[PDB]
Amino acid sequence: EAYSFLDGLVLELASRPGSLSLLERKLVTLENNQSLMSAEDFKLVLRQVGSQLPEDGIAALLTRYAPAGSRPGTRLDAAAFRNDLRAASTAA
Amino acid sequence: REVISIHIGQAGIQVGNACWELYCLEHGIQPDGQMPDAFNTFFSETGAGKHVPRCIFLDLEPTVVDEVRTGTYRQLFHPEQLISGKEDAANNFARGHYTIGKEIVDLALDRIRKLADNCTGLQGFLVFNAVGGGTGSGLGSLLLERLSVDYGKKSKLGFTVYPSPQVSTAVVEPYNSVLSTHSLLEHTDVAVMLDNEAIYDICRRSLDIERPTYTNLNRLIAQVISSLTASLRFDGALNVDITEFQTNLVPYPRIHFMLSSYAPIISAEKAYHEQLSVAEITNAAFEPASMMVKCDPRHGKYMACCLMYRGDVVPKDVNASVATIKTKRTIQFVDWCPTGFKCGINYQPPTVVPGGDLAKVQRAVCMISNSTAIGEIFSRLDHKFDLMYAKRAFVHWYVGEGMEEGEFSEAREDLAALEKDFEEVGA
Amino acid sequence: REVISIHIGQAGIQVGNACWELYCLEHGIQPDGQMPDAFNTFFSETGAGKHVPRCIFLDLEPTVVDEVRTGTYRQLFHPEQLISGKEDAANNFARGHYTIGKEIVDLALDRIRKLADNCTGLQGFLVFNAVGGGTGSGLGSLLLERLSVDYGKKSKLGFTVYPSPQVSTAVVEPYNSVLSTHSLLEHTDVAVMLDNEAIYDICRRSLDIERPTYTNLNRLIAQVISSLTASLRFDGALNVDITEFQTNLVPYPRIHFMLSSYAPIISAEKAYHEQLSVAEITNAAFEPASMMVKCDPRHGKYMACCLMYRGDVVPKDVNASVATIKTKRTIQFVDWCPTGFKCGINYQPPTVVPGGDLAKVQRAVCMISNSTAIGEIFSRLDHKFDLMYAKRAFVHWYVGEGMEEGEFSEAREDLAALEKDFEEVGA
Amino acid sequence: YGRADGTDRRVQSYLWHGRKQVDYFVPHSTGGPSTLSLTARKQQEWGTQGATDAYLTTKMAATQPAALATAENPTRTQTLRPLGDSGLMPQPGQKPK
Amino acid sequence: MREIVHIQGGQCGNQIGAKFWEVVSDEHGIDPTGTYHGDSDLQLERINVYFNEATGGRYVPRAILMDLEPGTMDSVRSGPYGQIFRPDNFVFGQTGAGNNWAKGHYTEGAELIDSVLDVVRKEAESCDCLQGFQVCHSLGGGTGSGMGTLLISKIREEYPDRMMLTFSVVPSPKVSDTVVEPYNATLSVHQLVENADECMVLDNEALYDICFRTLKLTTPTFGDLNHLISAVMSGITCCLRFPGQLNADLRKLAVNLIPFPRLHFFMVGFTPLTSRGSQQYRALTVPELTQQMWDAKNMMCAADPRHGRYLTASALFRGRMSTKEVDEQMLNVQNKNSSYFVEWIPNNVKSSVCDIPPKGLKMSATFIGNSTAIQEMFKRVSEQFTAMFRRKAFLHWYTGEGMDEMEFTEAESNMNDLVSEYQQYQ
Amino acid sequence: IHMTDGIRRETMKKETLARERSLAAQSPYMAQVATYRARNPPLDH
Ligand SMILES: Nc1nc2c(ncn2[C@@H]2O[C@H](COP(=O)(O)OP(=O)(O)OP(=O)(O)O)[C@@H](O)[C@H]2O)c(=O)[nH]1
Ligand SMILES: Nc1nc2c(ncn2[C@@H]2O[C@H](COP(=O)(O)OP(=O)(O)OP(=O)(O)O)[C@@H](O)[C@H]2O)c(=O)[nH]1
Ligand SMILES: Nc1nc2c(ncn2[C@@H]2O[C@H](COP(=O)(O)OP(=O)(O)O)[C@@H](O)[C@H]2O)c(=O)[nH]1
Ligand SMILES: [Mg+2]
Ligand SMILES: [Mg+2]
Repeated sequence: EAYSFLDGLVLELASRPGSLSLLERKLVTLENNQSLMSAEDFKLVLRQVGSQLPEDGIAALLTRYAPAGSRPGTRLDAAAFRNDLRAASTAA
Repeated sequence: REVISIHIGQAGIQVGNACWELYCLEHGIQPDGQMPDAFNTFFSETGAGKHVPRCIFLDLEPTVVDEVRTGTYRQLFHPEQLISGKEDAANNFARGHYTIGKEIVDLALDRIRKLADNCTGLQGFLVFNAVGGGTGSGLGSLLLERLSVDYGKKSKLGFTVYPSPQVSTAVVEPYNSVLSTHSLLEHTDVAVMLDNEAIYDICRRSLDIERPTYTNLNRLIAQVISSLTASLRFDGALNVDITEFQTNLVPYPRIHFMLSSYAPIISAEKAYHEQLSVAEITNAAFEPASMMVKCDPRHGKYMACCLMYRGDVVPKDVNASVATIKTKRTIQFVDWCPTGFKCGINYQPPTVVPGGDLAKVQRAVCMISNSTAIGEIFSRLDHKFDLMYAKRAFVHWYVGEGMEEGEFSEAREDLAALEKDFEEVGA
Repeated sequence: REVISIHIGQAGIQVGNACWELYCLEHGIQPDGQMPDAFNTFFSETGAGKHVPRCIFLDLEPTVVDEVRTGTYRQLFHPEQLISGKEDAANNFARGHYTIGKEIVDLALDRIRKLADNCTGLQGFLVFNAVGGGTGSGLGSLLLERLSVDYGKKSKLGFTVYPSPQVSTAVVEPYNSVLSTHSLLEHTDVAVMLDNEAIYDICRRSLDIERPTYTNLNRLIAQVISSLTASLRFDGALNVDITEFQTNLVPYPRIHFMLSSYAPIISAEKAYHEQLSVAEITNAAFEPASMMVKCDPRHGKYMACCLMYRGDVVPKDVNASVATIKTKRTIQFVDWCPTGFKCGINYQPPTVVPGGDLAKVQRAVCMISNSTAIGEIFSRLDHKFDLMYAKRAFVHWYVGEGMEEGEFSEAREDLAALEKDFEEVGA
Repeated sequence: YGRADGTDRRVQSYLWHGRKQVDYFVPHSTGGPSTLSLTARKQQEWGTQGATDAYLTTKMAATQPAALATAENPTRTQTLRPLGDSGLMPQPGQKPK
Repeated sequence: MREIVHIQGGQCGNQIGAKFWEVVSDEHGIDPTGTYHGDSDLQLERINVYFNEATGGRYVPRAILMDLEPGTMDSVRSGPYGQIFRPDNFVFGQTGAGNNWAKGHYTEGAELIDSVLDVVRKEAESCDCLQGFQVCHSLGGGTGSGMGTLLISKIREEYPDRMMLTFSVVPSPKVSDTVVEPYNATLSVHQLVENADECMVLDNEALYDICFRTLKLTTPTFGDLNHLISAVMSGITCCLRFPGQLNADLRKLAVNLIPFPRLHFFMVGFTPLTSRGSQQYRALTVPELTQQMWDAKNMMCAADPRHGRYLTASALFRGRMSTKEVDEQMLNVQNKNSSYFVEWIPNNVKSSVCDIPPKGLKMSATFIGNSTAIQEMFKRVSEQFTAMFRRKAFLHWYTGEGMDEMEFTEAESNMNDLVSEYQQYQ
Repeated sequence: IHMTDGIRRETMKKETLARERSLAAQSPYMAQVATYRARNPPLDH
């Protein structure tokens, strides 16, 4: 269940208000030429923004937002994940 | 007080890739570029919420620079700063000094001022290069020449990498080193020598990593650089800035070559057992088993010394230990220097890189001395330069680039005059 | 006030293996190196919550050394204070004195210098070796010789493991023993012999252990060493330092060989049995059934005695007991030392190790005396040296390593001279 | 010396005697991590030998774990000032800005 | 009334001045916020000698802090009693000399001394009757020694009649920080002998010595050394600040210790100095102050007086004391070792008594001995300067600036004739 | 000079340690003093 993790994440970033707009700056800059981010990179970005989420939860988010045709947890679709995160941001 | 660092060559930007990793970890900067005043000497506060270093990497092969562009610090370095040519110099002073530099050097020094203009209290430039390579030697000398013309009075610190005596990665590096040092004499203000066997011996003996790569070499070289700029960055009880070198370490304007050393180079477990005190690390920074250049100061006489201290140190014991050294007779200072020491104390302890091999230490020493064992280094390199040159080996490469035998002869005799100079002072 | 201890050979470091377990128990130091000023003479404090002994184990075979390195005492010992070669000396004095000694002794001498500098009030050295082997005898004597030329004036308390007359675990041990003592004369200031058959008889007679091993020997030897350094460690009513063995027990520059004894050697149940007081333990410390070296003092005459007392002892009864001894005519003194007794009293009772065969005792006595039955010992060993030497047996081994016939002949006649000296002083 | 057996009875108890009185209680094997540390280490090594990624340049293979590890628990080593043996406190000589 | 304005040069000067103003503010009871909080009305009557009333009991010191590197400035502002200095008095360059006397005296002076002269002239002409200037600086660094020397010269040419103190520390071969110590010390001293009124010589080697023997501290940081020099400075100008049975101003001390206009290099001691462990087991009598004051290991210079002669001497006392015991102890120490005093001057000891002790104490003292053992220190420096200048070490950094060789020759010449005249009167 | 420096530290440690030990020892000694003082009653004049 990755949607619950995304909701918990947007609620966590509701506090320390600078940390939300900082994260979308991360997914754009640390992006690949294609909108793909490595699993290590995604975990590093979450920790750098200071969000602490269980490693199993990080895996769930990666599986939900994984790029098509890749290994199950190897990469992540930054553009899809960001466009999905904007929705929970504006809903919260 | 701000200082900008330029890196020439494939070794240069790998040294930079370690130094700037250390700086960011020291000031808590994320690899994205922003923190979650003391940093002002290296990072500018761009725009809003973003620190971009005061550095220019420049190289002629695009491979290693593009690796920097795709590494971990993709955003931690300004895009324009990382210059890169289209084809390398390929172990050739002449090819790197007359063919490709005339295109890339004008853009480079146009971009360094666009950095010095942003600066206000520029302490100096400091260069990183290996003279064994092609672009490190040739283009490096071409840049240093036009730097001296453009600024002149500003200090240009130098941390160079000479070829090691027996372990070597090239063949024409004697020619490259010689034709580089003819300009390294009268263009750089202070020049610090860095050989690789000495660093290999340190990592094999002290840190007991049996298979070190260049990364560990670059790591502890960055420890040295960080420890001698820490007086600008952090605050101590007796601080020395970048100007003090050219005052207290160069007795004659043509003698600026300084052996470096570091202690304690200690692994994780040996930290727990050795009770690190100021006395024994002041001893440890003096043995030939712990220097950054494979030479022996037992053969030489110290013309001056500088001692950078970091961490939990009081001026009392450092003055006590420096007294014991001054009274010991295993090593011998030159007669004309009555007070051949200069101490500098800083409180910020040296940080560790996770995954690195050094441990969390309370105190450290970075020694930078001037001696005559370097006059031994240049002679040992000159011997094997004239060995090749007697048969005119590889010469057709340089003459094919367009050069002649004149600069060969004049560089040879320039080194000879330097040996005469070193044997003189050492009297 | 501090003292450092070195252990040479296979026997040396097994003994110190007991000795350092005892020290950790006495000062309450866990085998991981921290407590849960009286320890200052053995364990230095490193940083915060650590203790690291002043000792060096050394051996050429790494097998028993890294057995220590993989034991429970991994964190306690400094990683580099366990020196280990690569290959054994193999019961060969010349092999252990010239072939491998020349490369191991310089490393051990630098390390000992580091320990000395980290020391402040150095009392002296005390060594632990067996002369029957090659590593302990050969580079032992080599290190003793180089320690004498380095410090010299500092006393060297040497506890050496001599071979038993009939019980023996080697064949060329006479050649090794004579070649070892030949330098043990003029380099050890105070040398205490420790045999093996004597302790076998002790462990069979009083502790009634019917099948003892080396660990029993080492544990009670450790009890003896701790009993004679207890005066330095703890406060007593009348404490003697390590300097007074040098004075009170050595009447001539070449008569330094002592018979050690220790009482009461009593197991657990016999402690309930026996009523321990000072008169009987002073009596028990004199009959040959409680000496640590197999010889008969009835055949010889005493020169000088020293007695450590630990625990609830008043000077009164000990004076009464020695008074009863001097008036007893079973044992006889020499005419050139009418006051041939030395006393020392420390307050703390000796501690017990879990699993040891020694019971918790109120008071103990360690006697270190000199006699001429030792002159009988060297003759008994000398005769069995000549028996092999006449036929030139096993000589090709030593001369193959690099020595010649001169050393055999001169060591033989030097023990002849020592024989004549004991015979002369005995008159 | 390591007291591998839990109950530390005696030195000679571990030796083999003729008598069953003691032969029953002589221990045969000492099982624990205190022994198995070496196989733990070398099995970790054999595992990392078996599982390897081909496309990991050394330069970037070194940095990535470091950048993660410092991100995990970010502590900035603050300037430690040695407390002088007095009521006075150091008040250092310089200050950056 | 009589006004003392303060001048600090260099990092040593700033940190000494920081502890000095901390102690004086403690004496007059003014809090680190700047307001009076004392009890006795003795502290109100003589704070115009050091402070200036701003408003509502705000007394700001009359000090001029001068340096070339912001590290000293921020360290001053950060510490306690740091928010009491006026920021206008923080005249302060930006490039920094850095152990170069020539930079401190020719290049950076040209653009700094105009601003310092503006501040100090405003600070002097602000008060009516100047007693004199006070200068504390170092002789090792550049902006302390070089700029301080230039300021001393310009002041003595501007305000000639006023008094002038100079507390200078001299780097010793035992405690030797920098390399160009002689090249700085000799040139500075060559100027101090013609311009400064009197100079009192400190030395860090002697201070570390005293903090080891007497105070028995284990880790003597610079704070403790600054604490000792501050106790000296307070004990010197105590008589102006508090009434006594026998007053003594700075000019009174100068006329009673300077018999010849070129012999103005004193040595200093301080008493009582006892460790806190030995603080219970001591008596407090004038004998107990004199036996420790006249002790040779108590001097704040690296000059053993038992290797020379006391030309003149002086002793300032603090606390309600008996003048009879003061004078008889002075007589006893004067008549016992009659060989250590010069002959052609009887009654070599000037004495003074002030009835206010330093806070936390009952009875203290200060000593100023104009001896001929100070030429031991000057030879110990001039021999190293000859060792370098015989051979043009580091000379290029001074020649390529405007300074030439004859400055070094005349500096050597004045060094030699000064030690010659001190040796003559021995 | 390293010896002369470490001497100071060891002396300081042992000095303060002696203070602690003696402070502890004083109270039982004073107790015995009180006990044997109780035996002697002063006289009445
Ligand atoms: N100490 C050290 N030396 C290095 C390092 N990387 C390269 N070198 C040295 O660099 C020297 C040759 O120069 P390179 O940097 O390899 O190549 P270059 O300087 O770009 O010259 P070209 O190959 O012609 O472009 C060799 O002697 C190497 O030992 C490094 O990371 N550390
Ligand atoms: N008492 C006692 N003696 C021992 C012990 N270990 C060895 N020895 C004696 O040591 C003598 C032989 O020397 P070893 O210690 O075995 O070997 P070595 O002296 O190091 O010489 P190498 O074998 O060449 O290394 C034997 O006769 C034993 O009696 C011990 O633990 N206790
Ligand atoms: N007593 C004392 N001496 C100091 C202090 N700071 C530096 N020194 C000494 O002064 C010398 C260096 O002078 P420096 O501070 O560099 O002078 P500046 O560069 O002109 O400010 C060194 O030998 C130090 O030992 C201090 O706070 N107190
Ligand atoms: Mg290259
Ligand atoms: Mg052996």
